[PDB]
Amino acid sequence: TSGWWNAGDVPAFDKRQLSRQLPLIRVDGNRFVDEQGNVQIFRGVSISDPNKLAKDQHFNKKHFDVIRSWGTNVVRIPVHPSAWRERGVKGYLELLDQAITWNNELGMYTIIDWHSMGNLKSEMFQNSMYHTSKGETFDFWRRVSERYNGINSVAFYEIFNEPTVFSGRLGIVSWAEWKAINEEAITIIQAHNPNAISLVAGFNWAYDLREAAANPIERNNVAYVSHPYPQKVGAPYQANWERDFGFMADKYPVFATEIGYQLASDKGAHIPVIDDGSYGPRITDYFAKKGISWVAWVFDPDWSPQMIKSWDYEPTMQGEHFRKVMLKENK
Repeated sequence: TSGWWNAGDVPAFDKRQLSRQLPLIRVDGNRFVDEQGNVQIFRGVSISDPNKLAKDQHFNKKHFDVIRSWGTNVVRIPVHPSAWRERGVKGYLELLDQAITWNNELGMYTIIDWHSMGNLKSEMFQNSMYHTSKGETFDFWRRVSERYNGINSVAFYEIFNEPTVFSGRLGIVSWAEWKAINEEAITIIQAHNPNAISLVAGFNWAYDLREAAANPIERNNVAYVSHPYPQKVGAPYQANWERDFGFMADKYPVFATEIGYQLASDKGAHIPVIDDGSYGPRITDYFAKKGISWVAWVFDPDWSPQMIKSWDYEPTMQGEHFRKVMLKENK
């Protein structure tokens, strides 16, 4: 009844709620630019899933006001397919609309993240809450690409959070096969939304871009994603990062849509996200050296790693660092 293959023929988005049109962003070669052709670099945060926020009773304007006050110029919205299903299409878009509305009005760009994890082709996922299908995935991008067409704020469409085969535990898929799937998704998006930028990821949990570099997505307005957590590789960091994903910044824009860190003693700490604290400056500075946009993980006191300690919105260690950089370099 509520699932993706029974449209409750869904009312259009009411754009009377919006007062504000941010500059149109496009991919020119290896960077993002505006109408004037000035380079733009995004530095922001992921919220938790709006579904969680609404239950936690903090799906309100104040929440977004704070995010803005940290100097944030982009907000990533991790739409879990299980939450898409829990609320149903109609009920999820009501949330997603409102989030985008707040983002827009506060002068923040929006990334729409279909937040899955694993091997879509073989339908094997890390965990039930990421479970989806090719059908569902395509349907999602059809609805949102159209719904938010013409809203420059909503610039970035991130196809699939973290692709991985988990060393065979989640089966097999070639980069060639994945390229084909991203190509279809992007054709769908572009057919509904000519101006949409698509964010495409490789394997090892959206870390590798060497396969992508060798056989790139044949579509316009594409940038490539990497999630270089502290412990994805060891020292020497910058050399390793450059080899694995950094070099791709020379050629296409790179949007690191998930980074973060915490101490081992902090809440929910787990590989590959544990660090003494030095990774924060190291990664910020490497990304400055390379012109790479990035999104810190996670404006939530519960999900790990936390950028805030409670709903009093006090920064954690990683919160501190990313805030300082966003305030200095953005707005």
